[PDB]
Amino acid sequence: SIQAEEWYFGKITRRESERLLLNAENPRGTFLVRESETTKGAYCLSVSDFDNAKGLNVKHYKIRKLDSGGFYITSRTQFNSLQQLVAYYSKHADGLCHRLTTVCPT
Repeated sequence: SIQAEEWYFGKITRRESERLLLNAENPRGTFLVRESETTKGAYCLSVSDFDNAKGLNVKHYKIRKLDSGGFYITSRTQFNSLQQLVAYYSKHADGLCHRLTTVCPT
C-alpha cells in the first residue's frame, strides 16, 4: 500500500510540499511523495537540496506508473513498486538533486 508509507503525503499541493521542505533543519535529500497537480495518476517526488549558490531549495520529479506496471522517473530505470523506486533513489543520486535521506517532518 503506497498510502500508509510514512513518506507518502498524498494530496498536497506543490506549494505545500515546498512549505514543508524549506525548513532550515532539513538536510539535503529530505523528501516526500505526493499526488501530481498536473498529471492524473502520477506522483511527484519533492526533495530538499542546499548549496552555497542557492541555499535551501526544492526540486520536484514526476513519477509515472504504466498500465504495463512499472514505476519510473526516467523510462530507462523502472521499478516494480513505488517503494523499490524510493528504495533505489535513497542509494543512488543519478539525476536527482540529492540521494533520498530523511522523510520530511510534518
